[PDB]
Amino acid sequence: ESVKEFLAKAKEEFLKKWESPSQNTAQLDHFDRIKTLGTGSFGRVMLVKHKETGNHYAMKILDKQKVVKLKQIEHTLNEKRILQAVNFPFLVKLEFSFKDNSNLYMVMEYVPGGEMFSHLRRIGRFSEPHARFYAAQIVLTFEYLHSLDLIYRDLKPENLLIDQQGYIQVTDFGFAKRVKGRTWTLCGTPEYLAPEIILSKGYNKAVDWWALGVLIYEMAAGYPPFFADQPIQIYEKIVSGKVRFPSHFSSDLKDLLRNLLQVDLTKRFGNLKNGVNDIKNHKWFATTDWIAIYQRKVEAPFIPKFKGPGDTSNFDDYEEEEIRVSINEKCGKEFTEF
Ligand SMILES: O=[N+]([O-])c1ccc(O)cc1
Repeated sequence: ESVKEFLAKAKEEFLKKWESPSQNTAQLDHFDRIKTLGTGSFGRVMLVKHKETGNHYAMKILDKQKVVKLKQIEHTLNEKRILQAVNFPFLVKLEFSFKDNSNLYMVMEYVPGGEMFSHLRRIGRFSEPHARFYAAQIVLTFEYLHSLDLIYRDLKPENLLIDQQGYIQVTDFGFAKRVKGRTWTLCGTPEYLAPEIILSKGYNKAVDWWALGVLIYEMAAGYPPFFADQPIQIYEKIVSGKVRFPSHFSSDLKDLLRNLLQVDLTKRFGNLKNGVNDIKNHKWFATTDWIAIYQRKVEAPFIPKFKGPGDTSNFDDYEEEEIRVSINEKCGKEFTEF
């Protein structure tokens, strides 16, 4: 009952913000630009500093014209509407959002420890206890999101930041969506796609549990289970129902992964009658104190090295390009709700 009541309150609070989203809560000239932290085909993420408070933030900047071109309008509206409505210890906090003639802006807490991807590639692989510490946080986060009828759809190490306590902050809600029943959009990242996405089915939250299997495998092995030079070859492996496990994997790890990387979505852990509890009660998680993880009382396997809240050392170097704002409004109608 404690979990039922927690999730009922969580959904109540989400729905209130979902139905009445915040809008236009800052503007660009309230911030100083510090550094480009990452780039994409329709936007970038910048470290900025608020000029009055001195607080640092990560600012995601999306070019409205490129969003339309890349057919991401609904996705960008989902992303902001969801992020402004959620509240969970392992989800990045959106502090402000606004738009101007050219761009959409989402201003989030800055996490100087950087992406799990960098740390994983530096160390090679994580031990099972280390992978399990992160996996537990994802399990709780998906239990939260799924209860709110949200599917995340982009789990991968690049979207998981490691904070000053060594805990995960899930960022990048660009593919997240509120879904009752099924959804159909082809999206995600190739190595992490469930078979039913590849096969163009109407799919559900089970795709997030598949992706958790991929992430746990990658954390514990150092590489993902389905790898190839071309996406088409990745997709053939994903749909095949065959995965090879390193000999160093524990038997409990292999068993959990066979049930998450289950090609038949109707047999996949997280999507059965017992829902998330088939995962939480699995032997691989026997040492996990779920409440202690939620309360952030477990000492983390490691804390990233950083010098302070403005340190960018754990992010990489990108060409610094202008943030141009047109004299004329672009795509006003498409982004009215933002
Ligand atoms: O906002 N975002 O989508 C982000 C932010 C930071 C990061 O490292 C990756 C993605």
